Amino acid sequence: DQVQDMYYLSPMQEGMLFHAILNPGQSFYLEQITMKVKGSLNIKCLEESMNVIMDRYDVFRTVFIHEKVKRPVQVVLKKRQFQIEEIDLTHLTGSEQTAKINEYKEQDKIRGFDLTRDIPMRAAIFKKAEESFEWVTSVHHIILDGWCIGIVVQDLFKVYNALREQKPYSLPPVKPYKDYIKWLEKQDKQASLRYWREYLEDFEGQTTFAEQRKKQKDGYEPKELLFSLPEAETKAFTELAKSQHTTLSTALQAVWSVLISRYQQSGDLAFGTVVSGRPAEIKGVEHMVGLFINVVPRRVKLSEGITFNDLLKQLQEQSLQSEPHQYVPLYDIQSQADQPKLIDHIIVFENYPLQDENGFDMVDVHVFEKSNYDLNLMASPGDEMLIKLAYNENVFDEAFILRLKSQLLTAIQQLIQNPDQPVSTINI
Repeated sequence: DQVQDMYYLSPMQEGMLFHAILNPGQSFYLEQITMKVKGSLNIKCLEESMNVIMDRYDVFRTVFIHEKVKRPVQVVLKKRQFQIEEIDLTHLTGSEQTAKINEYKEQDKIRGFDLTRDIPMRAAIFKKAEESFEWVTSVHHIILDGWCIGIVVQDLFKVYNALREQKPYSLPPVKPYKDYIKWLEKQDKQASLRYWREYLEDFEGQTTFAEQRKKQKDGYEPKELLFSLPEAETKAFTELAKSQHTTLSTALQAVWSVLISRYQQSGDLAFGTVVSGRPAEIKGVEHMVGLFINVVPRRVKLSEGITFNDLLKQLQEQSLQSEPHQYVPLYDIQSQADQPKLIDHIIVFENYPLQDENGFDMVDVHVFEKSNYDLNLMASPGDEMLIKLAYNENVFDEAFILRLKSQLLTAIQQLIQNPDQPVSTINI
């Protein structure tokens, strides 16, 4: 009587559940969002607003069963009451407060979620002063990928603002995540594996930036280099992508391909790309909340004389052909190449980052996610395109990451100016 529905997991959900169970305490698939709040936040109203969201999106009411079943299932419960943990730190010094919040975050990363019982999202709000809070939200990506949180946040603050202004509100209908599970039933899984097998046919593997990789200190030492593409170049880069009927994300991947081709002295190269995973065939798939995005390999072939606009065309065409097959987990993709480390770095172009009316201001919005690659090129749109190189400094020197920034900037400039010359003529 408490169960609304039950259905199988997507292949990607199944993979996450498998590794989540096998690796407790390691922060797998956990996203931690920290918002510093200055103003008259009403936590009771925020909690009421979040419970409307719980009712709206089935994934928040979902738990998972793996024991004593032939195959894992996800169970949608009819009603789950969400509670924000309120913690009063107003009796502590600023130093004591920061230590308490860091303590919470580190224990929360280790705690993770019991996916057979917990709501796979939690929130704690720390009161530091009268109108001063820190809001830490944790979520598991088996119910909600990182590009979905903006959808939920928009709904959350529409409801909050309506209750604050004491006026009626509505939210538009949304299709249930089960509709995506139903679409997966109609897909030929062996045909999708064959797509990836043929795409990666005869690829010889690649250690990216092999001559720059250190092998000394143990573990991951996370560092980042942030920089912006100047406005004039950003405008021209955007106009170029549009004029070739492609996206900024594809254009950035094309620039990176040129850079990698030089370091690898090769015209056959690969890197990971985060793809949307939302099949256009599915009605209103744009507005669904759940797990969709995936890291898939991009394999780029640079022939003699190939131009930037040629590359844009190559990549844009492959994006379209890959769309029906983006649900295949990378483990299964890379098994079709007999190459467990086919890719070793990724490009992530996030159109609406969380980092980038309510009675309060949000400041220093920060997102934590476990890093799985020693190098990550991350970009987001803006008047100046935002670019971040997030890397493992135990593997790559800061000076090398600074060189990559320099080369990326001059490559973008040169490719904008001569998109119809061979990319081999660019100087890096």
